[PDB]
Amino acid sequence: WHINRTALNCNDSLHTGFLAALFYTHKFNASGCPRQCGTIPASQVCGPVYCFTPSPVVVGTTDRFGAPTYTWGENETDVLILNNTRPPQGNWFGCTWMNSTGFTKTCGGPPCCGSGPWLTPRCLVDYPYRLWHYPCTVNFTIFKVRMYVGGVEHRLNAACN
Amino acid sequence: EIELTQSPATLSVSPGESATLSCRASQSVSDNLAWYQQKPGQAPRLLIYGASSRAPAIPGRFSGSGSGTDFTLTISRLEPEDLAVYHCQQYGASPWTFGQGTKVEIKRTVAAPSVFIFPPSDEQLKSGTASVVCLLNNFYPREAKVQWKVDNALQSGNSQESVTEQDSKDSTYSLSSTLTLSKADYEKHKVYACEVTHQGLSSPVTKSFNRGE
Amino acid sequence: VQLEQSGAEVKKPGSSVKVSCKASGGTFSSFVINWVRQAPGQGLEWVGGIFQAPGPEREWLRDINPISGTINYAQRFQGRVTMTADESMTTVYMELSSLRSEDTAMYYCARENKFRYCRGGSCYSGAFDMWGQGTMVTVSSASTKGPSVFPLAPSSKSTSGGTAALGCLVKDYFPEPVTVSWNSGALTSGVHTFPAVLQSSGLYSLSSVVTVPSSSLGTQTYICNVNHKPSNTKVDKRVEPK
Ligand SMILES: *[C@@H]1O[C@H](CO)[C@@H](O[C@@H]2O[C@H](CO)[C@@H](O[C@@H]3O[C@H](CO[C@H]4O[C@H](CO[C@H]5O[C@H](CO)[C@@H](O)[C@H](O)[C@@H]5O)[C@@H](O)[C@H](O[C@H]5O[C@H](CO)[C@@H](O)[C@H](O)[C@@H]5O)[C@@H]4O)[C@@H](O)[C@H](O[C@H]4O[C@H](CO)[C@@H](O)[C@H](O)[C@@H]4O)[C@@H]3O)[C@H](O)[C@H]2NC(C)=O)[C@H](O)[C@H]1NC(C)=O
Ligand SMILES: *[C@@H]1O[C@H](CO)[C@@H](O[C@@H]2O[C@H](CO)[C@@H](O)[C@H](O[C@@H]3O[C@H](CO[C@H]4O[C@H](CO)[C@@H](O)[C@H](O)[C@@H]4O)[C@@H](O)[C@H](O)[C@@H]3O)[C@H]2NC(C)=O)[C@H](O)[C@H]1NC(C)=O
Ligand SMILES: *[C@@H]1O[C@H](CO)[C@@H](O[C@@H]2O[C@H](CO)[C@@H](O[C@@H]3O[C@H](CO[C@H]4O[C@H](CO)[C@@H](O)[C@H](O)[C@@H]4O)[C@@H](O)[C@H](O)[C@@H]3O)[C@H](O)[C@H]2NC(C)=O)[C@H](O)[C@H]1NC(C)=O
Ligand SMILES: *[C@@H]1O[C@H](CO)[C@@H](O[C@@H]2O[C@H](CO)[C@@H](O)[C@H](O)[C@H]2NC(C)=O)[C@H](O)[C@H]1NC(C)=O
Ligand SMILES: *[C@@H]1O[C@H](CO)[C@@H](O)[C@H](O)[C@H]1NC(C)=O
Repeated sequence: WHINRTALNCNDSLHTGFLAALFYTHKFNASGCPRQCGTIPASQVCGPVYCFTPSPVVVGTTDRFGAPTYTWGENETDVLILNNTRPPQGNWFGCTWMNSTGFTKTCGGPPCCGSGPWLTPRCLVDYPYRLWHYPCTVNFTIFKVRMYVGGVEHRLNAACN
Repeated sequence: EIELTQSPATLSVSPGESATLSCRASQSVSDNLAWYQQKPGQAPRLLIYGASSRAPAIPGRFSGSGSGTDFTLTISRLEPEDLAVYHCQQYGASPWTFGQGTKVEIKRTVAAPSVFIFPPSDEQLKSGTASVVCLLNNFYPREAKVQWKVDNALQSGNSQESVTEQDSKDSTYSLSSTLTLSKADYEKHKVYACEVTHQGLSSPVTKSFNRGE
Repeated sequence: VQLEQSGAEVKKPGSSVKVSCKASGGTFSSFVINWVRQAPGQGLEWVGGIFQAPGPEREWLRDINPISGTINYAQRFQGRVTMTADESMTTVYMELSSLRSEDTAMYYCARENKFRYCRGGSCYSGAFDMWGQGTMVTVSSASTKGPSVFPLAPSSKSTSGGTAALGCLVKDYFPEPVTVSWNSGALTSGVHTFPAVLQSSGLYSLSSVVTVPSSSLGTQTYICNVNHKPSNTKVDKRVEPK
């Protein structure tokens, strides 16, 4: 793992400030507030990419055949192969990331209805960039939860409303 | 710090023609260069950032080009609304620095001024001072020379002048020159004349009056 | 959405001034609010910039974060300019001390987004993309004084063909601005209200002229309406032929 494996193709044309919230932890005020997981081109990605086996895991850039690349996703051939963090057993896998112009993208998700990190309509997996991708969950409460998929025990934090 | 030289200082462009502005940096600033448009009596407005990237809502006739040290702003089909001072700014190295600005005025046909002279008012004379106003109206181009003569003595250092911004429909300029004398001096003398030199005049024009006539 | 600055200020040499820049339609959060000044005829001059941090830095990206210090000042102003922001991040102030006559200038605030775009491990600015309307700061030893208004009477020496010139001389006031209208705004066409000139006395002087048909002299009434709000002086001068 290396800083350079973060895709950094970011573009805040409208001056919304979302790109600043990549570098700083920005909490929101009240006013401001499926699909399968394949392989996405790094050019459409801004900031770190998280996947959820319930448990959160980061996906770094690689080339098309999976060898790690360290060029911030600037290379046309740079991709994030989401499915290579899919654990071989268990039916739970979702991912989330920011596209280049600050829109949260999701590939579900929970087996069902929910999408990406979301576990219930009420609850999503907590991870270091939740408030960036899902700013409107800023005053979700954090619960220690435990889930079993494919027999394996996952201990994680869930943010719930 | 990084020095930004803008050239030329003034541009006169006919409507529909192109304007090419130059901005040259001492050290290299690597495409971290911006252009601003400052129309008369207004705040600067951003036209171009990153040397060639164009601010939103900016018409397509504005194009920046270059990198390193030599940058250009091109205004392709000039509209009369484009009358403004254009400023370049580098943000490649603190402190941020600006050029001295290039004034773009609208070229038009030459026009000689209408020259008017105004004696001091009696109201002002009783206050102790005499101001004599010479008015040059609606001329082009902006360069003009006013000279004051009192009984054929050349006055120097006791007048001030003001030129209007170029007129938005006329593309013309006007100029006011005020000669200031004491009341006593004013009344010691008879002939007050302003002599106007301008490219639209075959030879200097003199407008004059004789005090108290 | 828009930057609104505080009103014009007039200050004696050696004094201080504090100018505000207020956000309408939102917050300065995550922007650098810069101050740029412009002496009456001259080019633009960066004074400095203050960054409005949205929150605590995420320090795993420290090495590519483009922000170098929350507060930066041009070297010329270090020791006598202070930039602050309220805790709401809707207002940024610039306080300039030890004022000198060369500090006379229009002062602009301008928003800068240092996170306009990123590529390849660095982020780039969008330049100064939104500007306030400007706050004029006048530094002078002169004292406030309303103008004297004198007529510029039309005559044979102020006619050409069928058109005559007349005007008002607005003399010896401090500070700027004055407004002049003619006939309460009913005539605007053909009016030239010249830029004020600063006299060696420290007081300003200005003329306002208008051209009118010669056949109107002594039939049409001409009044120049002069308003000098800083001295609470309003004058209506009838201007009539010699
Ligand atoms: C943008 O991204 C591209 C990647 O898409 C990147 O290009 C790479 O650049 C690096 C650095 O220049 C190259 O690294 C060299 O690799 C040499 C070996 O190359 C052979 O092996 C590659 C890996 O093969 C494995 O994986 C494939 C895929 O699964 C598999 O098929 C193989 O069987 C094997 O398991 C292979 O990709 C590569 O293929 C290219 O070249 C062949 C033959 O020319 C051609 O037929 C292909 O079509 C393809 O174009 C090739 O078969 C390696 O020997 C070399 O090492 C030298 O230098 C180091 C350091 O000096 C020394 O330590 C060493 O001793 C040698 O002297 C070096 O590591 C890499 O090959 C490129 N990849 C490609 C696809 O071209 C760009 O650089 C990126 N650009 C930017 C801007 O960053
Ligand atoms: C990042 O992700 C966002 C969110 O998906 C991307 O923005 C979307 O991009 C897709 C592909 O371009 C667009 O389809 C979505 O926007 C548009 O959909 C419009 C429909 O609007 C209606 O109103 C217009 C009024 O003009 C009518 O003319 C239409 O017929 C519609 O009835 C359509 O007009 C547009 O042409 C366009 O297709 C867009 N959604 C949003 C929220 O903007 C974004 O592009 C991604 N960024 C990158 C660079 O990857
Ligand atoms: C992770 O991402 C980082 C940011 O993109 C990468 O840093 C880049 O590394 C490359 C290496 O090729 C640099 O490219 C070269 O930079 C050198 C700089 O040399 C100067 O400094 C040395 C050291 O003091 C000095 O000896 C020299 O005289 C120079 O003054 C240039 O000379 C080359 O022309 C070429 O540009 C990038 O500049 C560098 N960028 C940054 C922002 O650091 C890093 O390589 C990546 N890591 C991995 C593992 O790939
Ligand atoms: C950031 O996003 C904007 C909008 O998506 C991009 O704007 C485009 O810019 C190109 C080149 O200047 C134009 O040809 C397009 O028409 C623009 N799109 C529109 C309709 O706004 C911009 O290129 C992106 N990249 C950067 C670095 O700003
Ligand atoms: C969340 O709760 C906080 C803290 O009391 C409050 O300040 C904030 O405005 C709330 N955020 C929303 C989305 O209302």
